[PDB]
Amino acid sequence: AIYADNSYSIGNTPLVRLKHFGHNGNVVVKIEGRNPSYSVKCRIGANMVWQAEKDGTLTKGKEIVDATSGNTGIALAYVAAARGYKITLTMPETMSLERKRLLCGLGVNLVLTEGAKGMKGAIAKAEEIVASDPSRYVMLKQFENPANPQIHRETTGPEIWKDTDGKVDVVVAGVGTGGSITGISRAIKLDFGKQITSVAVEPVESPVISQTLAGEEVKPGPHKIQGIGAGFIPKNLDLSIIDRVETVDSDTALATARRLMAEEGILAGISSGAAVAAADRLAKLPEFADKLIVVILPSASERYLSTALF
Amino acid sequence: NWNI
Repeated sequence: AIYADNSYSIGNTPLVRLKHFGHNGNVVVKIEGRNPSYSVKCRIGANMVWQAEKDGTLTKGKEIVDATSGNTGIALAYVAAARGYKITLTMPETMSLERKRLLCGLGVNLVLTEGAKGMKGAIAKAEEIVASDPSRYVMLKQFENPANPQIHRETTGPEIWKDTDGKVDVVVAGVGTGGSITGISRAIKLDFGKQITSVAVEPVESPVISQTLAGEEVKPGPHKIQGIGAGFIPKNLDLSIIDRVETVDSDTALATARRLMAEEGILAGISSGAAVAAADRLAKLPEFADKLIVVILPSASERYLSTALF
Repeated sequence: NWNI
């Protein structure tokens, strides 16, 4: 069809079989880089806006405010532009020029915060802006907004179901907000009724899901796997649908993403390397020899040109 | 790490 605006064009991302990972083609990847603003977050950018419209929290002339300049910030920026909303994004002044320019190109009102305060400063500035005129501004809150996992339940999950003819046995997904693994798992287990294995992936450097489920001290840590490992259990992570948690280290995530490019011709981001490293480990267990493993690849390589990936 |  013809999409009325770019937000409606989200999803329908392809599945590609891996040749150099898994065993006898049991690993398949879903390429979320193929989206209106080139990441998985495009889906949630669209649906959080759409849900806010439907429930009347977002109306003509209201302005979107947030403190993300990662994938969600970019997603919200294209959606705001596509649907005629003003948007302010707060970010620490030490963020890259490439990111400032991208966000400015998408028509965002960028508010740079104190380098010394990091993300906390940007989040406070955003919260402050909203507090100043609550009726003018709306903050969509990706970590708790149910419209996040809902879009994955309505689109991402059903796409996996349909493109595999229901043969999917395992879903492997890195956890940032938890929305992807939550929505996809609820779709396949509840709407389609199939008892798959849902595998959350997190950094070995910040393995808070692992620690939580073991009843151990929760000790977040720094890592390089952008987009995952938030260091807390987000509200949009439904632990009741998680079967297994795999930890992956930053270096192996990076090396794996490099292999995806050089050996498969897949321009994957860092967290995609992490998800595949986790999937490859399960795929080489005799228990998953005859199991179809589907892995979410959240983003695309060129967004990482200035990073350790290259 | 919260910049997602």
